[PDB]
Amino acid sequence: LDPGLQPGQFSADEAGAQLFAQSYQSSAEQVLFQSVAASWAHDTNITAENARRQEEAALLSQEFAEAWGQKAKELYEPIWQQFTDPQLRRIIGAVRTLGSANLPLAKRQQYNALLSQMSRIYSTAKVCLTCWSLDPDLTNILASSRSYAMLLFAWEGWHNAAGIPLKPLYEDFTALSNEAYKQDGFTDTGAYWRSWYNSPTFEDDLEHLYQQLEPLYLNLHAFVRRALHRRYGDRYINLRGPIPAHLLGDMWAQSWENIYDMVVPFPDKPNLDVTSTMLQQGWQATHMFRVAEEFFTSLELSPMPPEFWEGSMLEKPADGREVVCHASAWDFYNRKDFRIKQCTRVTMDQLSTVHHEMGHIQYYLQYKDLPVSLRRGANPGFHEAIGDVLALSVSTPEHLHKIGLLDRVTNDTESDINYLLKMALEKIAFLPFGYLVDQWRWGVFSGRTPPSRYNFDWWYLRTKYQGICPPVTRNETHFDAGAKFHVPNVTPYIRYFVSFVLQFQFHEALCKEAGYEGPLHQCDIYRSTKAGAKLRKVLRAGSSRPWQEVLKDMVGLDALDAQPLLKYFQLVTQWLQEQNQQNGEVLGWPEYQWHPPLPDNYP
Ligand SMILES: C[C@H](N[C@H](C(=O)O)[C@@H]1CCCN1C(=O)c1ccc(C(=O)O)cc1)C(=O)N1CCC[C@H]1C(=O)O
Ligand SMILES: *[C@@H]1O[C@H](CO[C@@H]2O[C@@H](C)[C@@H](O)[C@@H](O)[C@@H]2O)[C@@H](O)[C@H](O)[C@H]1NC(C)=O
Ligand SMILES: *[C@@H]1O[C@H](CO)[C@@H](O)[C@H](O)[C@H]1NC(C)=O
Ligand SMILES: *[C@@H]1O[C@H](CO)[C@@H](O)[C@H](O)[C@H]1NC(C)=O
Ligand SMILES: [Cl-]
Ligand SMILES: [Zn+2]
Repeated sequence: LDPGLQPGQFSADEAGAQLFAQSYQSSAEQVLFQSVAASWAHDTNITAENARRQEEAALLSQEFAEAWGQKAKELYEPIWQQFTDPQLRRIIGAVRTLGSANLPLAKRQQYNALLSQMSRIYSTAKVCLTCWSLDPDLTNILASSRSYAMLLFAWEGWHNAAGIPLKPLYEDFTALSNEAYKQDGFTDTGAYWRSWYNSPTFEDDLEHLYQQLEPLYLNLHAFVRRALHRRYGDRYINLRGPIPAHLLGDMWAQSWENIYDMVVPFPDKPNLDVTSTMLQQGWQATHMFRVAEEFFTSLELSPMPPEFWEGSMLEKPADGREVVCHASAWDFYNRKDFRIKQCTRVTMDQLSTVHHEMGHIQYYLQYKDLPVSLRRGANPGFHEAIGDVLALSVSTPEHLHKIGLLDRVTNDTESDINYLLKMALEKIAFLPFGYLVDQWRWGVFSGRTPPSRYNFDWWYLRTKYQGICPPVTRNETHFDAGAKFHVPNVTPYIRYFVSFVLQFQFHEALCKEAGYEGPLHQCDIYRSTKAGAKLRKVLRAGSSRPWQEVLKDMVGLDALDAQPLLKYFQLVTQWLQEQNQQNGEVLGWPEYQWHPPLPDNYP
C-alpha cells in the first residue's frame, strides 16, 4: 500500500476522530476508484488478465481496510460508542469492521479469486446442442416460448450449466466470508448484512410485512395457475399443487409480466405491453436511456453527465467479447465518472430496468458531494427503490400515451384491471422471491444450511414462498440457487423485498406532494417539480441520517408499511378474489409434493 494512503497520527477522542474520518474518506476515494475501475474493465471484457487485475485491486483495497481499521481499533475501540455526533459514530463503526481484510494474505487471495471465478462461470455459461447464452437467448425463450419442452430445455440447461460447477466454489467462499466477518464480532456474514438496516426487530418486521402481502400473492398465483392449466393441460399443471418453475416467463419465476399475453382478461383492449410499438417505431437502447433521463430532468433532478454517455456500455458488444450482461450501475467514487453496463434489448420490461439502473445513477449524482462513507442509500432498499418509483409513473397508460407508445385508452374498468393485473405480475409476483433469497443465504451463512442441504433448503423455500416446483428431479449435485446472478455475484437480496414495498410508500407520498388526487395507480409525477424536490432531499442525504428519520420526513412514517402497496392494487385484489371464488380455486398448494412428469421423448 502506497504510504500516502496509510493513516497518520490522530488524537484518541472525538475531535481527533473527526480528523481521522476526513483523512480516511479522502484516501478511500482513490482506493475505491482503482477497484471499481478494474471491475469495470473485467465486467465489460472478461479475460484471465482482467481477472488478475481486479484481484490486485481487491488486494490493495484490503490492505487499505486493514491499515485504517486497525488504526480505528487502536484509537477509538473503547470510546466510539460514546461519541455524541451520531454520524461520526457510524463512520467510525464502519471503519473498525475490516471484513475480508481480517483474512491473512493467502486467504485474501483465495477469497478474491473465488469472486472472480464465480463471476466468470455465471456470465460465461451456455446451453448447447451453436450455444445459447442467458442473455438474450435463454431470456427470450423463457419470456416468449409457449412450448413446454422448449421452456424445460432452457430452464434445465441453464440451471445445470450455471449451478453445478458453482457449488464447490460457493462452499469455499461461504467459509472464508464467515471467517472474515466473525473477527469483526458478527455471528456470521448474514448478521453483518442485516446490520445495515440498523433495526433490532428487522426479521420480525419483514415477517410481519410478508403476512400482510401473502393473500395478494396467493390470489394472483391461483389465477395464473388456472390460465396455465388451460394452456398446458392437467398432466403438467396441478390446480392444487405448485406451478412448474419454467412456465412463468422468467428463468427464476421472479416476475410474471412476460406471460401477460396468456392471462390478460380483456385481450381485445389496447395491448399494455408496448414492446411491439417500440420495435415498429425503431426504438434503440440510446432512446430508452434518453427517455428515462428526461423523466428525471422533468423533476428537476440531474441529467446524465457527458462521462456517462461517453463511458457507458448500453448494448451487448458485437465484436466477439465476453461481458457480464446483467444490467448494473457504477459509481467510480471520483465525483465525475458514473456509468451503466446493460445489454439493452428493446422491450417494455427492459425500459423498466433502464429506469431502475438510472435511479442508482441519480442517487450517485445527488450525493457525490458527501464524504465517501455517506455515499450510500439511507439503507440499501432506498437505492433499489429510486428508479422503480419513476417507472411506476412511466408505466401508466396515460404516460405511455404522452410518450407516443399507446393511442389513448378509454378510462374503463376493463382497461384498469388489465393494467393493475400487468402491474401485479411485475410487482406482486416478485414479493415471495424477494423475501426468500436471503432467507436461504442467511441459513447458509449461519450454518443451518450446510452444503449437503443447499438444494433441499432452496426448493423448500421456493415451494413455501413462491408455490413453484422444479419441473425435473433435482438432487444435491444441483445448486439451483447458484443459477441466480446475485448468489455467485454475492449481492444481498433483501434490499429488493424492502424496495418493492418502499417504492409504493414513495409513490404515494410523491403523488400527494404533486397535488394529484385520482386513484394512486393512475398517478404520474412527470414534470412535478415539488415531487422532484421532495425526492431530491432523500437522494442528497445519502446515509448521513438514519433511514427511519429520512423516511419520516418524506412519507410521514418511520417504518416500512405495506398499506400504500395494498391501496395501489385494491381493485385488482378484489377482482382476483372474485375470479378465484367463481372458479372454485384452492388458494395455495396443499399438494406440496407434486411435480410434473417429463414430456415424451425428452430431450
Ligand atoms: C437488473 C438489476 N441488476 C442489479 C441492480 O441494479 O440492482 C445490479 C446487479 C446487482 C447489483 N446491481 C447494481 O446495479 C448495483 C450497483 C451498485 C449498487 C450500490 O451502489 O450499492 C447497488 C446496485 C437487478 O438485479 N434487479 C432489479 C430488481 C430485481 C433485481 C433482479 O433482477 O433480480
Ligand atoms: C378515470 O375514471 C375515474 C372514475 O371512474 C372510475 O375508474 C374508471 C377506471 C372506471 O372503471 C369507472 O367505472 C370507475 O368508477 C377517475 O377517478 C379518474 O381520475 C379517471 N382517470 C383518468 C386519468 O382519466
Ligand atoms: C480486453 O482486455 C484484454 C486484456 O486482457 C485485451 O484483449 C483487450 O485490451 C480488451 N478488449 C477490448 C475491446 O477492450
Ligand atoms: C443427480 O441427478 C443427475 C441427473 O438426473 C444424476 O446423473 C446424478 O446421479 C445425481 N447426483 C446424485 C448424487 O444422484
Ligand atoms: Cl441488503
Ligand atoms: Zn438495483
